[PDB]
Amino acid sequence: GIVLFVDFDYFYAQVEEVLNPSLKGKPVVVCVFSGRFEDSGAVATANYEARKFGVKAGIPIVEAKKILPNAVYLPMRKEVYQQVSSRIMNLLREYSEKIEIASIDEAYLDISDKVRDYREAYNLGLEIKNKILEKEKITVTVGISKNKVFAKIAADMAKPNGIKVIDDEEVKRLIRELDIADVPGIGNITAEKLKKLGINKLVDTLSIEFDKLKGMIGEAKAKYLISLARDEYNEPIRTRVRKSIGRIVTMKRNSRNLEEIKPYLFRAIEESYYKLDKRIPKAIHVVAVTEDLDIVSRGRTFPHGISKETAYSESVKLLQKILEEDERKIRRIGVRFSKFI
DNA sequence: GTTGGATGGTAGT
DNA sequence: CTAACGCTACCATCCAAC
Ligand SMILES: Nc1nc2c(ncn2[C@H]2C[C@H](O)[C@@H](COP(=O)(O)OP(=O)(O)OP(=O)(O)O)O2)c(=O)[nH]1
Ligand SMILES: [Ca+2]
Ligand SMILES: [Ca+2]
Ligand SMILES: [Ca+2]
Repeated sequence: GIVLFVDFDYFYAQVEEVLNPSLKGKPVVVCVFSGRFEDSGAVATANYEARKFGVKAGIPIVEAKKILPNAVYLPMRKEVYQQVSSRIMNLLREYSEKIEIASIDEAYLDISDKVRDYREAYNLGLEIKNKILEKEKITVTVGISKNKVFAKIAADMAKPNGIKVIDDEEVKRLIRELDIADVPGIGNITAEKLKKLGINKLVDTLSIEFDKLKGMIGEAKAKYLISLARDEYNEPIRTRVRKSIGRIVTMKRNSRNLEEIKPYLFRAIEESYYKLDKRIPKAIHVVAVTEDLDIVSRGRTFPHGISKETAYSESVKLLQKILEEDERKIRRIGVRFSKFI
Protein backbone atom coordinates (compact mmCIF):
# COMPACT_ATOMS: atom_id res chain seq x y z
CA GLY A 1 0.00 0.00 0.00
CA ILE A 2 1.53 3.30 -1.15
CA VAL A 3 0.00 6.76 -0.83
CA LEU A 4 1.19 9.85 -2.69
CA PHE A 5 0.24 13.20 -1.18
CA VAL A 6 0.54 16.49 -3.06
CA ASP A 7 0.23 19.88 -1.33
CA PHE A 8 0.71 23.03 -3.39
CA ASP A 9 3.25 25.69 -2.24
CA TYR A 10 2.00 28.99 -0.70
CA PHE A 11 -0.91 28.44 -3.00
CA TYR A 12 -2.96 31.67 -3.10
CA ALA A 13 0.17 33.83 -3.18
CA GLN A 14 1.80 31.61 -5.82
CA VAL A 15 -1.26 31.83 -8.11
CA GLU A 16 -1.01 35.62 -7.92
CA GLU A 17 2.73 35.39 -8.72
CA VAL A 18 1.85 33.31 -11.80
CA LEU A 19 -0.92 35.71 -12.78
CA ASN A 20 1.59 38.60 -12.24
CA PRO A 21 5.26 37.48 -12.57
CA SER A 22 6.55 40.95 -11.58
CA LEU A 23 5.48 39.99 -8.04
CA LYS A 24 7.96 37.06 -8.08
CA GLY A 25 10.86 37.48 -5.63
CA LYS A 26 9.12 39.91 -3.28
CA PRO A 27 6.94 39.77 -0.14
CA VAL A 28 3.32 38.90 -1.05
CA VAL A 29 0.43 38.65 1.40
CA VAL A 30 -3.06 37.50 0.39
CA CYS A 31 -5.76 38.97 2.64
CA VAL A 32 -9.32 38.45 3.70
CA PHE A 33 -10.59 41.97 4.26
CA SER A 34 -13.56 42.01 6.60
CA GLY A 35 -14.99 45.38 5.51
CA ARG A 36 -15.22 46.53 9.10
CA PHE A 37 -12.61 49.28 9.01
CA GLU A 38 -9.49 50.02 6.98
CA ASP A 39 -7.37 46.80 6.90
CA SER A 40 -9.71 44.81 9.18
CA GLY A 41 -9.43 41.04 8.73
CA ALA A 42 -6.79 38.33 8.63
CA VAL A 43 -4.19 36.91 6.25
CA ALA A 44 -5.05 33.84 4.14
CA THR A 45 -1.45 33.06 3.35
CA ALA A 46 1.84 34.78 2.39
CA ASN A 47 4.85 33.78 0.36
CA TYR A 48 8.15 32.61 1.86
CA GLU A 49 9.73 36.05 1.51
CA ALA A 50 6.91 37.42 3.71
CA ARG A 51 7.21 34.52 6.18
CA LYS A 52 10.83 35.47 6.89
CA PHE A 53 9.24 38.53 8.58
CA GLY A 54 6.61 36.77 10.68
CA VAL A 55 3.70 37.28 8.30
CA LYS A 56 1.72 34.05 7.94
CA ALA A 57 -1.76 32.54 7.53
CA GLY A 58 -4.04 33.53 10.35
CA ILE A 59 -2.55 36.71 11.76
CA PRO A 60 -4.38 40.05 11.59
CA ILE A 61 -3.81 42.28 8.53
CA VAL A 62 -2.90 45.14 10.92
CA GLU A 63 -0.22 42.91 12.56
CA ALA A 64 1.13 42.14 9.09
CA LYS A 65 1.32 45.77 7.97
CA LYS A 66 2.93 46.71 11.30
CA ILE A 67 5.87 44.28 10.81
CA LEU A 68 5.97 44.30 6.95
CA PRO A 69 4.61 47.70 5.66
CA ASN A 70 6.11 47.57 2.17
CA ALA A 71 4.92 44.12 1.08
CA VAL A 72 2.33 43.77 -1.70
CA TYR A 73 -1.09 43.16 -0.12
CA LEU A 74 -3.69 41.60 -2.41
CA PRO A 75 -7.28 40.60 -1.62
CA MET A 76 -8.35 36.99 -1.69
CA ARG A 77 -10.11 35.74 -4.85
CA LYS A 78 -11.02 32.18 -3.85
CA GLU A 79 -12.83 31.49 -7.10
CA VAL A 80 -9.74 32.34 -9.15
CA TYR A 81 -7.63 29.99 -6.99
CA GLN A 82 -10.35 27.33 -7.10
CA GLN A 83 -10.22 27.31 -10.90
CA VAL A 84 -6.48 26.62 -10.88
CA SER A 85 -6.94 24.00 -8.18
CA SER A 86 -9.54 22.09 -10.21
CA ARG A 87 -7.27 22.08 -13.25
CA ILE A 88 -4.43 20.67 -11.14
CA MET A 89 -6.72 18.14 -9.51
CA ASN A 90 -7.53 16.77 -12.99
CA LEU A 91 -3.85 16.48 -13.87
CA LEU A 92 -3.48 14.46 -10.67
CA ARG A 93 -6.43 12.39 -11.86
CA GLU A 94 -4.49 11.22 -14.95
CA TYR A 95 -1.89 9.54 -12.70
CA SER A 96 -4.45 7.85 -10.45
CA GLU A 97 -8.26 7.57 -10.41
CA LYS A 98 -8.11 6.67 -6.74
CA ILE A 99 -7.91 10.22 -5.39
CA GLU A 100 -8.84 12.13 -2.20
CA ILE A 101 -9.14 15.91 -2.40
CA ALA A 102 -8.65 17.23 1.16
CA SER A 103 -8.50 21.03 0.72
CA ILE A 104 -8.39 23.65 -1.99
CA ASP A 105 -4.65 22.83 -2.37
CA GLU A 106 -3.98 19.18 -1.44
CA ALA A 107 -4.92 15.64 -2.50
CA TYR A 108 -4.05 12.04 -1.69
CA LEU A 109 -3.46 9.47 -4.42
CA ASP A 110 -3.37 5.77 -3.85
CA ILE A 111 -0.73 4.63 -6.31
CA SER A 112 -0.34 0.96 -5.32
CA ASP A 113 -1.48 -0.24 -8.78
CA LYS A 114 0.70 2.22 -10.72
CA VAL A 115 4.08 1.67 -8.95
CA ARG A 116 5.89 -1.44 -7.63
CA ASP A 117 7.79 0.23 -4.76
CA TYR A 118 8.95 3.50 -3.14
CA ARG A 119 11.55 4.17 -5.82
CA GLU A 120 9.02 4.12 -8.65
CA ALA A 121 6.79 6.15 -6.31
CA TYR A 122 9.45 8.82 -5.95
CA ASN A 123 9.95 8.86 -9.72
CA LEU A 124 6.18 9.33 -10.19
CA GLY A 125 6.32 12.16 -7.67
CA LEU A 126 8.99 13.90 -9.80
CA GLU A 127 6.89 13.29 -12.89
CA ILE A 128 3.87 14.86 -11.10
CA LYS A 129 5.93 17.88 -9.97
CA ASN A 130 7.15 18.42 -13.54
CA LYS A 131 3.68 18.19 -15.07
CA ILE A 132 2.11 20.72 -12.75
CA LEU A 133 5.06 23.03 -13.34
CA GLU A 134 4.69 22.76 -17.14
CA LYS A 135 0.89 23.01 -17.27
CA GLU A 136 0.13 25.61 -14.57
CA LYS A 137 3.60 26.90 -13.48
CA ILE A 138 2.74 25.94 -9.89
CA THR A 139 5.30 24.25 -7.61
CA VAL A 140 4.09 21.66 -5.17
CA THR A 141 5.35 19.43 -2.37
CA VAL A 142 5.03 15.63 -2.65
CA GLY A 143 4.98 13.26 0.38
CA ILE A 144 5.05 9.48 -0.12
CA SER A 145 4.43 6.79 2.52
CA LYS A 146 2.43 3.69 3.37
CA ASN A 147 -0.57 5.78 4.51
CA LYS A 148 -2.38 9.11 4.52
CA VAL A 149 -1.03 10.29 7.86
CA PHE A 150 2.62 9.62 7.00
CA ALA A 151 2.32 10.97 3.44
CA LYS A 152 1.15 14.22 5.02
CA ILE A 153 3.91 14.21 7.67
CA ALA A 154 6.46 13.57 4.91
CA ALA A 155 5.18 16.49 2.84
CA ASP A 156 5.34 18.77 5.90
CA MET A 157 9.02 17.95 6.38
CA ALA A 158 9.90 18.78 2.78
CA LYS A 159 7.84 22.01 2.22
CA PRO A 160 8.73 24.42 -0.39
CA ASN A 161 9.15 22.59 -3.59
CA GLY A 162 10.26 19.27 -2.18
CA ILE A 163 9.59 15.56 -2.32
CA LYS A 164 10.04 13.00 0.47
CA VAL A 165 9.49 9.29 1.08
CA ILE A 166 8.96 7.93 4.61
CA ASP A 167 9.60 4.21 4.03
CA ASP A 168 8.62 1.44 6.45
CA GLU A 169 11.80 1.71 8.58
CA GLU A 170 11.40 5.48 9.02
CA VAL A 171 7.79 4.95 10.07
CA LYS A 172 9.12 2.69 12.85
CA ARG A 173 11.63 5.39 13.79
CA LEU A 174 9.12 8.25 13.64
CA ILE A 175 6.69 6.28 15.82
CA ARG A 176 9.62 6.22 18.32
CA GLU A 177 11.18 9.67 17.88
CA LEU A 178 8.49 12.03 16.55
CA ASP A 179 7.22 14.38 19.23
CA ILE A 180 3.55 13.47 19.75
CA ALA A 181 2.50 17.11 19.28
CA ASP A 182 3.70 16.89 15.67
CA VAL A 183 1.09 14.22 14.91
CA PRO A 184 -1.79 15.49 12.75
CA GLY A 185 -4.84 16.00 14.93
CA ILE A 186 -2.91 16.73 18.13
CA GLY A 187 -3.23 20.42 18.87
CA ASN A 188 -2.22 22.49 21.90
CA ILE A 189 -4.96 21.23 24.17
CA THR A 190 -4.43 17.55 23.46
CA ALA A 191 -0.63 17.93 23.59
CA GLU A 192 -0.84 19.35 27.15
CA LYS A 193 -3.06 16.51 28.31
CA LEU A 194 -0.62 13.95 26.84
CA LYS A 195 2.27 15.66 28.71
CA LYS A 196 0.39 15.43 32.03
CA LEU A 197 0.37 11.63 31.53
CA GLY A 198 4.05 11.77 30.48
CA ILE A 199 3.28 10.65 26.94
CA ASN A 200 5.76 12.37 24.63
CA LYS A 201 6.07 10.06 21.61
CA LEU A 202 3.63 7.80 19.75
CA VAL A 203 5.34 4.73 21.21
CA ASP A 204 4.36 5.96 24.69
CA THR A 205 0.69 5.19 23.91
CA LEU A 206 1.23 1.39 23.74
CA SER A 207 2.40 1.32 27.39
CA ILE A 208 -0.76 2.76 28.95
CA GLU A 209 -4.21 1.30 29.79
CA PHE A 210 -6.70 2.07 27.05
CA ASP A 211 -9.31 3.14 29.62
CA LYS A 212 -6.93 5.61 31.31
CA LEU A 213 -6.01 7.14 27.92
CA LYS A 214 -9.58 7.41 26.58
CA GLY A 215 -10.73 9.22 29.73
CA MET A 216 -8.19 11.99 29.17
CA ILE A 217 -8.25 12.63 25.39
CA GLY A 218 -11.37 10.75 24.20
CA GLU A 219 -12.16 7.42 22.56
CA ALA A 220 -11.65 8.39 18.89
CA LYS A 221 -8.39 10.20 19.57
CA ALA A 222 -7.08 7.28 21.64
CA LYS A 223 -8.00 4.67 18.99
CA TYR A 224 -6.27 6.96 16.43
CA LEU A 225 -2.97 7.31 18.34
CA ILE A 226 -2.79 3.65 19.35
CA SER A 227 -3.58 2.62 15.74
CA LEU A 228 -0.82 4.82 14.36
CA ALA A 229 1.57 3.63 17.07
CA ARG A 230 0.88 -0.01 16.23
CA ASP A 231 1.68 0.68 12.55
CA GLU A 232 -1.88 -0.47 11.76
CA TYR A 233 -3.60 2.79 10.76
CA ASN A 234 -4.82 2.19 7.23
CA GLU A 235 -7.73 4.49 6.33
CA PRO A 236 -8.15 4.25 2.56
CA ILE A 237 -8.40 6.92 -0.13
CA ARG A 238 -12.05 7.84 -0.61
CA THR A 239 -13.85 10.62 -2.47
CA ARG A 240 -14.78 13.30 0.07
CA VAL A 241 -18.46 14.17 0.38
CA ARG A 242 -19.18 17.68 1.59
CA LYS A 243 -21.01 17.26 4.91
CA SER A 244 -21.94 20.92 5.59
CA ILE A 245 -22.05 24.21 3.70
CA GLY A 246 -22.42 27.75 4.91
CA ARG A 247 -21.50 31.38 5.03
CA ILE A 248 -20.57 33.88 7.78
CA VAL A 249 -19.97 37.63 7.53
CA THR A 250 -18.51 40.41 9.67
CA MET A 251 -20.84 43.26 10.46
CA LYS A 252 -19.87 46.89 9.87
CA ARG A 253 -20.46 47.22 13.64
CA ASN A 254 -21.60 45.15 16.66
CA SER A 255 -25.33 45.05 17.32
CA ARG A 256 -28.21 43.40 19.13
CA ASN A 257 -30.70 45.01 16.74
CA LEU A 258 -32.54 42.39 14.70
CA GLU A 259 -33.35 44.79 11.82
CA GLU A 260 -29.67 45.83 11.81
CA ILE A 261 -28.48 42.17 11.76
CA LYS A 262 -31.10 40.66 9.39
CA PRO A 263 -29.53 42.06 6.13
CA TYR A 264 -26.23 40.33 6.93
CA LEU A 265 -27.96 37.08 7.80
CA PHE A 266 -30.07 37.12 4.64
CA ARG A 267 -26.98 37.60 2.53
CA ALA A 268 -25.41 34.61 4.25
CA ILE A 269 -28.49 32.56 3.41
CA GLU A 270 -28.62 33.46 -0.31
CA GLU A 271 -24.93 32.76 -0.88
CA SER A 272 -25.22 29.54 1.12
CA TYR A 273 -28.11 28.30 -0.97
CA TYR A 274 -26.16 29.12 -4.11
CA LYS A 275 -23.23 27.02 -2.78
CA LEU A 276 -25.64 24.15 -1.91
CA ASP A 277 -26.48 23.73 -5.57
CA LYS A 278 -28.88 20.73 -5.91
CA ARG A 279 -28.28 19.48 -2.36
CA ILE A 280 -31.25 19.54 0.07
CA PRO A 281 -30.38 20.07 3.74
CA LYS A 282 -32.41 18.83 6.72
CA ALA A 283 -30.51 20.85 9.35
CA ILE A 284 -29.88 24.59 9.65
CA HIS A 285 -27.82 26.38 12.32
CA VAL A 286 -27.32 30.08 12.89
CA VAL A 287 -23.83 30.88 14.09
CA ALA A 288 -22.96 34.12 15.87
CA VAL A 289 -19.55 35.42 16.95
CA THR A 290 -20.08 37.63 19.97
CA GLU A 291 -18.32 40.88 20.87
CA ASP A 292 -15.55 39.04 22.80
CA LEU A 293 -15.06 36.57 19.92
CA ASP A 294 -16.91 33.65 21.51
CA ILE A 295 -18.88 31.50 19.01
CA VAL A 296 -22.51 30.78 20.01
CA SER A 297 -25.04 28.89 17.87
CA ARG A 298 -28.65 27.84 17.53
CA GLY A 299 -30.00 25.27 15.12
CA ARG A 300 -32.79 22.90 14.20
CA THR A 301 -33.11 19.65 12.29
CA PHE A 302 -36.23 18.90 10.28
CA PRO A 303 -37.57 15.47 9.37
CA HIS A 304 -37.68 16.66 5.74
CA GLY A 305 -35.61 18.93 3.45
CA ILE A 306 -35.38 22.71 3.96
CA SER A 307 -36.59 25.00 1.21
CA LYS A 308 -35.11 28.49 0.81
CA GLU A 309 -38.30 30.04 2.20
CA THR A 310 -38.07 27.90 5.35
CA ALA A 311 -34.38 28.80 5.62
CA TYR A 312 -35.34 32.50 5.77
CA SER A 313 -38.09 31.98 8.30
CA GLU A 314 -36.32 29.62 10.66
CA SER A 315 -32.99 31.39 10.63
CA VAL A 316 -34.78 34.50 11.87
CA LYS A 317 -36.44 32.45 14.62
CA LEU A 318 -33.04 30.97 15.54
CA LEU A 319 -31.39 34.40 15.52
CA GLN A 320 -34.21 35.67 17.75
CA LYS A 321 -33.39 32.78 20.06
CA ILE A 322 -29.67 33.71 20.25
CA LEU A 323 -30.53 37.30 21.18
CA GLU A 324 -33.00 36.14 23.84
CA GLU A 325 -30.67 33.62 25.47
CA ASP A 326 -27.38 35.58 25.20
CA GLU A 327 -26.83 39.20 26.25
CA ARG A 328 -23.52 40.12 24.56
CA LYS A 329 -23.43 42.13 21.31
CA ILE A 330 -23.08 40.16 18.07
CA ARG A 331 -20.13 40.84 15.80
CA ARG A 332 -20.36 38.28 12.97
CA ILE A 333 -23.39 36.38 11.76
CA GLY A 334 -23.67 33.25 9.64
CA VAL A 335 -25.67 30.23 8.74
CA ARG A 336 -24.82 26.61 8.05
CA PHE A 337 -26.65 23.76 6.33
CA SER A 338 -26.16 20.07 7.01
CA LYS A 339 -27.75 16.61 6.79
CA PHE A 340 -28.10 16.59 3.04
CA ILE A 341 -30.50 14.07 1.51
C1' DG B 1 -28.99 1.76 31.20
C1' DT B 2 -29.12 3.72 25.24
C1' DT B 3 -30.23 7.11 20.93
C1' DG B 4 -29.46 11.36 18.50
C1' DG B 5 -30.34 16.26 18.19
C1' DA B 6 -28.55 20.69 20.28
C1' DT B 7 -24.57 23.01 21.48
C1' DG B 8 -19.92 23.65 21.86
C1' DG B 9 -14.76 22.28 21.88
C1' DT B 10 -10.62 21.07 19.19
C1' DA B 11 -8.13 20.73 14.91
C1' DG B 12 -6.41 22.32 10.60
C1' DT B 13 -6.53 25.61 8.08
C1' DC C 1 -13.83 51.60 13.51
C1' DT C 2 -9.51 51.27 16.22
C1' DA C 3 -7.14 42.58 16.27
C1' DA C 4 -8.49 38.32 16.10
C1' DC C 5 -11.39 35.72 8.19
C1' DG C 6 -14.04 32.45 7.04
C1' DC C 7 -14.45 27.79 6.56
C1' DT C 8 -15.01 22.52 7.19
C1' DA C 9 -14.68 18.16 9.88
C1' DC C 10 -14.98 15.33 13.78
C1' DC C 11 -16.16 14.22 18.40
C1' DA C 12 -17.64 15.05 23.50
C1' DT C 13 -21.07 16.25 26.60
C1' DC C 14 -25.78 17.06 27.97
C1' DC C 15 -30.21 15.38 28.63
C1' DA C 16 -35.01 14.63 27.10
C1' DA C 17 -37.01 10.61 24.58
C1' DC C 18 -36.60 5.81 24.12
N1 LIG D 1 -8.73 32.14 4.88
C1 LIG D 1 -7.76 31.31 5.15
N2 LIG D 1 -7.20 30.62 4.19
C2 LIG D 1 -6.19 29.85 4.61
C3 LIG D 1 -5.70 29.71 5.89
N3 LIG D 1 -4.65 28.81 5.89
C4 LIG D 1 -4.52 28.46 4.63
N4 LIG D 1 -5.45 29.05 3.79
C5 LIG D 1 -5.61 28.91 2.35
C6 LIG D 1 -4.55 29.78 1.69
C7 LIG D 1 -3.46 28.82 1.32
O1 LIG D 1 -2.66 29.28 0.22
C8 LIG D 1 -4.25 27.56 1.03
C9 LIG D 1 -3.45 26.30 1.30
O2 LIG D 1 -3.01 26.42 2.65
P1 LIG D 1 -1.77 25.64 3.24
O3 LIG D 1 -2.21 25.27 4.62
O4 LIG D 1 -1.45 24.34 2.51
O5 LIG D 1 -0.48 26.59 3.32
P2 LIG D 1 0.08 27.33 2.00
O6 LIG D 1 -0.18 26.63 0.70
O7 LIG D 1 -0.47 28.73 1.91
O8 LIG D 1 1.64 27.51 2.30
P3 LIG D 1 2.40 26.08 2.21
O9 LIG D 1 3.93 26.07 2.09
O10 LIG D 1 1.64 24.80 2.51
O11 LIG D 1 2.58 26.14 3.73
O12 LIG D 1 -5.34 27.59 1.94
C10 LIG D 1 -6.31 30.45 6.93
O13 LIG D 1 -6.09 30.49 8.17
N5 LIG D 1 -7.35 31.23 6.45
CA1 LIG E 1 -2.39 22.26 2.19
CA1 LIG F 1 0.12 24.35 0.80
CA1 LIG G 1 0.47 19.94 17.38
